[PDB]
Amino acid sequence: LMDDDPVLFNRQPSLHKMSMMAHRVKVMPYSTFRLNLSVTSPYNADFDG
Amino acid sequence: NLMGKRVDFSARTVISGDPNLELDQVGVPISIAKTLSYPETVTQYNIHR
Amino acid sequence: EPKVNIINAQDDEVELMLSDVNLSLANSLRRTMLAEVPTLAIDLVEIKMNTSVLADEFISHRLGLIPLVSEDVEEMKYSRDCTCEDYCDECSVVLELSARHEGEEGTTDVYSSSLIKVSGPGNLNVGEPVRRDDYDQGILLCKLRNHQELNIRCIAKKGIAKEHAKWSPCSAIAFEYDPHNKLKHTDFWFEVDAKKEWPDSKYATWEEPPKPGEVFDYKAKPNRFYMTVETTGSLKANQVFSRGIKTLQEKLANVLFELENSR
Amino acid sequence: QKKAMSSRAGVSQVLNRYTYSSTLSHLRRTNTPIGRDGKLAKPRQLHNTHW
Amino acid sequence: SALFDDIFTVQTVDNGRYNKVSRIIGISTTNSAIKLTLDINNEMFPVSQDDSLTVTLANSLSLKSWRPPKPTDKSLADDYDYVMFGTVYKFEEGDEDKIKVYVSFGGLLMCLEGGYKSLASLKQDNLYILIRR
Amino acid sequence: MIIPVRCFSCGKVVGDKWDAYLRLLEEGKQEGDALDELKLKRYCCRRMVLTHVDLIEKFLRYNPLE
Amino acid sequence: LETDGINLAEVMAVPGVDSSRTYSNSFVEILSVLGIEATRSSLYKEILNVIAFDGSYVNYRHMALLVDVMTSRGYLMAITRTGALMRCSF
Amino acid sequence: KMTLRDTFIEYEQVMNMLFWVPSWDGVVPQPAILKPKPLWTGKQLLSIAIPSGIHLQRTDGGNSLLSPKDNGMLIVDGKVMFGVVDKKTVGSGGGGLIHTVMREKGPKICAELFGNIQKVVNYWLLHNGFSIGIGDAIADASTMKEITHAISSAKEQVQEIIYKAQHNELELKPGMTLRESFEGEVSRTLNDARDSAGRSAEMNLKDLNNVKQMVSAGSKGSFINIAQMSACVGQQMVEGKRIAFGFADRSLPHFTKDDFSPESKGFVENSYLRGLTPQEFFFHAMAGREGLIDTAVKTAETGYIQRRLVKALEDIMVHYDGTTRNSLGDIIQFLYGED
Amino acid sequence: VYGWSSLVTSGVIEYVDGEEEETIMIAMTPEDLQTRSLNDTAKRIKPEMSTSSHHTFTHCEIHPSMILGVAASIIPFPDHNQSPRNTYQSAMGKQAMGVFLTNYNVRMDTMANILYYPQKPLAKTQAMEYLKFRELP
Amino acid sequence: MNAPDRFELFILPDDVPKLKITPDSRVPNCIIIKFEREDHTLANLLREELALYPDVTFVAYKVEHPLFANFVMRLQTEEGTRPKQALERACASIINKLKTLDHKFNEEWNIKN
Amino acid sequence: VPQIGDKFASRHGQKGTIGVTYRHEDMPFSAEGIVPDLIINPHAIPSRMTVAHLIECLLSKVGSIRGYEGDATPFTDLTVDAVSNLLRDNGYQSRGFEVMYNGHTGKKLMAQVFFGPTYYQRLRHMRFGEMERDCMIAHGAAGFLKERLMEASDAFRVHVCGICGLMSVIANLK
Ligand SMILES: [Mg+2]
Ligand SMILES: [Zn+2]
Ligand SMILES: [Zn+2]
Ligand SMILES: [Zn+2]
Repeated sequence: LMDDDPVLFNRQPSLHKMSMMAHRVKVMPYSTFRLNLSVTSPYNADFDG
Repeated sequence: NLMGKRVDFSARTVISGDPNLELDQVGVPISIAKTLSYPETVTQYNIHR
Repeated sequence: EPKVNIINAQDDEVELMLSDVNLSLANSLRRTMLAEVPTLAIDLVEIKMNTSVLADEFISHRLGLIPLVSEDVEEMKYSRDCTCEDYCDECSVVLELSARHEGEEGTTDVYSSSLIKVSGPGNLNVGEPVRRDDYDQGILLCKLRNHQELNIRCIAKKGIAKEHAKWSPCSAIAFEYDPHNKLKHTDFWFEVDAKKEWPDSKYATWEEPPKPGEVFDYKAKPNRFYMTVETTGSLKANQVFSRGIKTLQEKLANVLFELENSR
Repeated sequence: QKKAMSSRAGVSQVLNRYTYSSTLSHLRRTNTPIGRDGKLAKPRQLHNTHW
Repeated sequence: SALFDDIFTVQTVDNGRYNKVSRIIGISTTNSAIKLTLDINNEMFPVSQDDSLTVTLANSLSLKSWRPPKPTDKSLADDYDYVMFGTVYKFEEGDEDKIKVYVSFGGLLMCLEGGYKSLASLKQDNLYILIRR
Repeated sequence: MIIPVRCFSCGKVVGDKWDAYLRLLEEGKQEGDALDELKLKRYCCRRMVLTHVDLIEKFLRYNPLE
Repeated sequence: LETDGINLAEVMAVPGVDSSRTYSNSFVEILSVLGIEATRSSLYKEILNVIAFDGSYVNYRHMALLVDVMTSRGYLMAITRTGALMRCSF
Repeated sequence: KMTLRDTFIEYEQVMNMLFWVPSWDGVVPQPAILKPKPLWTGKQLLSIAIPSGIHLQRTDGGNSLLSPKDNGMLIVDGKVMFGVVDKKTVGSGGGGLIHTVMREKGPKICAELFGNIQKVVNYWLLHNGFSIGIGDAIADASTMKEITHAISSAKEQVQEIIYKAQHNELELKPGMTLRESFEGEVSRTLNDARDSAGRSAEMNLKDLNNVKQMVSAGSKGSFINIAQMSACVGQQMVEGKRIAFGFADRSLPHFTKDDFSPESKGFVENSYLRGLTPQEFFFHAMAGREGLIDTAVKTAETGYIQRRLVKALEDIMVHYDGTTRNSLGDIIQFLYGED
Repeated sequence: VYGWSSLVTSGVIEYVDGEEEETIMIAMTPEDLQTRSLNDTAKRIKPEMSTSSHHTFTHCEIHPSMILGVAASIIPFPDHNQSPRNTYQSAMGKQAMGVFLTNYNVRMDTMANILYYPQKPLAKTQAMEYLKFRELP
Repeated sequence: MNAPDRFELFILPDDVPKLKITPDSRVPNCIIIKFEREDHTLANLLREELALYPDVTFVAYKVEHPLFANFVMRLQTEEGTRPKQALERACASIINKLKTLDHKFNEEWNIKN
Repeated sequence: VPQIGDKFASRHGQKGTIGVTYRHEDMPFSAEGIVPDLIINPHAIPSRMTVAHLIECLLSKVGSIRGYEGDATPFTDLTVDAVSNLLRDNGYQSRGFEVMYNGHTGKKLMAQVFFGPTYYQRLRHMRFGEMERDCMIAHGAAGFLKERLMEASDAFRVHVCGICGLMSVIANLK
């Protein structure tokens, strides 16, 4: 998997159609997915685990 | 009743924020990137890389 | 143009005033002391036999944080700079520790003074653990009961605090400027009165307070920085300051050489 | 074991050992065996008598 | 050169809710019906009530990337103490000879009230305001 | 478990002052005075020394396995 | 007037009452009295009231589609719950 | 914080902030102040990140074009003329800057706007600083006295209502009994008291108060949070009523029988800063447990309803003739949305 | 030996269950036993206690902080928090890391987590004395 | 596993150059310099040293993401000079300042000895 | 060893994971050179109204300065003003605010920072269903539905005679 590769990304539950979206991959070290802050609100997610 | 196959086209893990990412970008660990794979067909343009 | 005034000077810490320099230069110098001053620290631990109640990685990590005398650490070379296989006498210091408790009573305390410098790049003055005095036992390493023994061989190498904090030669660097907030670099939170609700800086007497009728000086820039440097005993404070200046100079010289060679 | 049907489950649990306070909390726990005859919210409310 | 020039007396100085910005109101001494409501910086140009200010409005400082001006070069700003640059965002041609000019210097607002003869040349896009004393 | 070698926040060597701290507490000196006599100015070192629990003294009670 | 209980025809037949504007919140008897189109209008009104009580906004087209689905067959349809291979799979 | 009227940036910080914009064109704007020292306002460096050709007008509270309170918003050619930028502009509401850029430029420019604004604002906040402390929840002596006076007056009014009810001198609301009318009047009085105390606490707050900054920005918190932290927690609320008499005609054994005083049935005069008395603590715990249970059942009910709704309208699709038909081919709407 | 049972049998402390609490009058604190005849904004506001001219108390609480459980006794200043936060902290407390026992070396459990350098909290409560928290933090 | 080695934060691989230079054609006489295995310690010093020069019209630096030990700097001078020569001038000036500072500190310490 | 993604929590339900780790020189520092072990977001405070977190921080700072452990027992006579007076008697700001310097540049921060010790504990914990199908149906990407229904299932190619319809086909692709 490489940079700029479109990948589908989802949070459960997927109540609405933009709870699952296509993003562009950026490969970076360490063991957490990284997201922009502004897309956390449509995902209805926080970084508490 | 069915068993026997090797599918590794999905992943799930914890997330964190990153202000230095675009709205459509997602950070991916190197281990997760190596675990997943994309099948690309060899052409004349992409043969070298 | 730059001027240095030393306020207090002793073996482990130095408090001074730095004037006629830019703020970024002082901040970079402080960062250079904090991170990029090479010292000597234990980096490889070979445990021959351990019977204590502490884990092997526990005692190894505790051994890693022991300060070592790094006065002549400049003459040594990095591990990747040495063509010898693994490690040799010119790029590492070999120390050994052997402790045991005898008898059915009492508890034996293993300190850092038990560490003995088996070998090193002679006749350089490095490798010895730092002792406050001649009679001081030093850092408490472990505790042993009856029939409990510890036999460890350690290798000490040269590094910088960027790689791991155990090579950091400084503990805390106090750094401040503009005690009276003449430049208005900060806005003071208050409930009734800002002046009464905020303690005076310890250097408030070194600069005259502003007069009530004074107007703001928009062309003024920070010029005097009061800083106190404390060391862990691996290097004296004057040595730390000089080596930080030398490290920054070497970095700038390397950049200059790269620019010249780029043509 | 012959009467596993209608046998109350969860009475015995593996003792928690994550930390001392967790063990102490586990040793002082009470469980209410709902039997579909409750009114949902009513058994889950914090009553005044619990003072 | 200079599109407008006048001398104003400050009626009131309003510090308002800000510590660095004051909104002042001024009346031209040479002629009434010309009012100036301008937001200025306290630290850069402190002002007081009942002060005389020489106000000039121009379109260029000559006698697109910005640069720090060299000491060798000179401009109109050498003759004044407080120079600001901004964008004209409203030109209200109201009833009869009531004309309003609304200019925003980076969020600091200026409203000029006057007749057509004084404000005819001010129909520009960007303006420099120069205040002396 | 045992006294840490260095302060977590700043990095001052505090592992050599545990015995001195206990001995100072033996003479009935207050904890603040004992910390002051050890030249622990910043409160990071003060919380490093003050809040430590010497659990190893329990671990040494059990008979060794060899 | 707001009256507890539902009897639409008798209320509309009462003199002094505007029989052309009487409304009810029970759309079943609205269908039994007024008709299917009035039922669609009343059910849309009810769903809009429920949605907009708290102040939220939903586009009209979604609710229009929902009410049209619910009233497409000429009667109310509640939102509530062959192949040999599937027959043998069961 | 950056788009405030009295925010000025030095030249070097302006260059650093401008370089942080991926879409910057390399032309430094002229500073708002030229003499005696160049100075840029925060509005200029925010307008740097806004693409050109964007216009937006918003009027807040009937503000004039002169904008004495710096409210409203005016953006001309991708430049902010006046108005503090807050949730009313860069939020998710309709008609905002994001919506305008979406409708005007397109998805790519709208996506890049997020990154530009975030980078600029994050650098400025990194080199400016922001925090919150305990002192932000403390009111002065005068406001505390005012809050205490309001609470005491409300308690006296509640006592008067109790006295009127106990002598059959309370007006009966139509279609509802005397006891619930009395309870409703008491609840209304207590709610008005809490609102008044919180309002006084809100008008106390200085502009340097970090909680007030958060509330004004809209990022986190609201007026009720300030009211509960500084002035009064308020009446604890159970199943649409006050605290019921769990014991024999008394909420707790520490109260005498038939006690309708506000403290007896779950009114928390103290704020979170002051601390809660044990009875208030227990009542607050009861209210919190009820809220947790209600949320836990409501989420399940909504999930079931949503799943059933999706199952109902799964096979509805707009065809090429403009009609809206199901899988069977039956027409649901002759035109999608009637338009 | 004079202990808790000696206190109980001497008639100064007695046990009451939930059903007996219906018929007794309880005071929060000993200070509530004696009615006073101040005006400080820092302290909290106690109940007025003006429904009755005089109160005939039959029992007094030993300490209100004893109404909490073991998990809630770890929270410093629980009276200054919202109740859902207290519930969340109580739930998350069991997932913490610490020294569960001093004989962890000799035991063989499926999973065990041991912190290197536990420290007693700087802000403690009285109940922490009886939970051995300052000895096994 | 996913965390890179710590020594790579300062030890530069031989294949990757220490310093990379590209031009910027949007405005005249402007260059972009990529520094590897460096951070704010050198970056801020060089930037604010260059910002005081009369012939320097624009100087800035940034670190795109903290997990990568590299930064970038944009430098544009006037037509009379070139950005490179200004860069060596700044480096030499800082070297001289540090040398003077070290000499003065040594003298003061010897006096206080 | 703690790293990115590991969870920690205070004693008031303020759980959070590590986003990034900064070295000693990159952290903000007070006038005494003290750098924080943790930096937490202020926005977590006003929404949850955890005033006890701030009070515990203030009390811990006072206790560490004076050399004792504070008493945070609920339903006591302790007030915030008393702790503030105790802190102010020790030469610090009464509300716990401190003047902090930026790590990168050394310039003073405009806003003072709440700063002090606090008790933190490390936490232990280190499918394509129907709703995803509905979401992708709403997006209208039928190809992805086909791929999920085949690749994430037991799909396999089978050659069948068009006349007999039995399993009697031999195929040579080359
Ligand atoms: Mg979450
Ligand atoms: Zn070697
Ligand atoms: Zn320390
Ligand atoms: Zn066939």
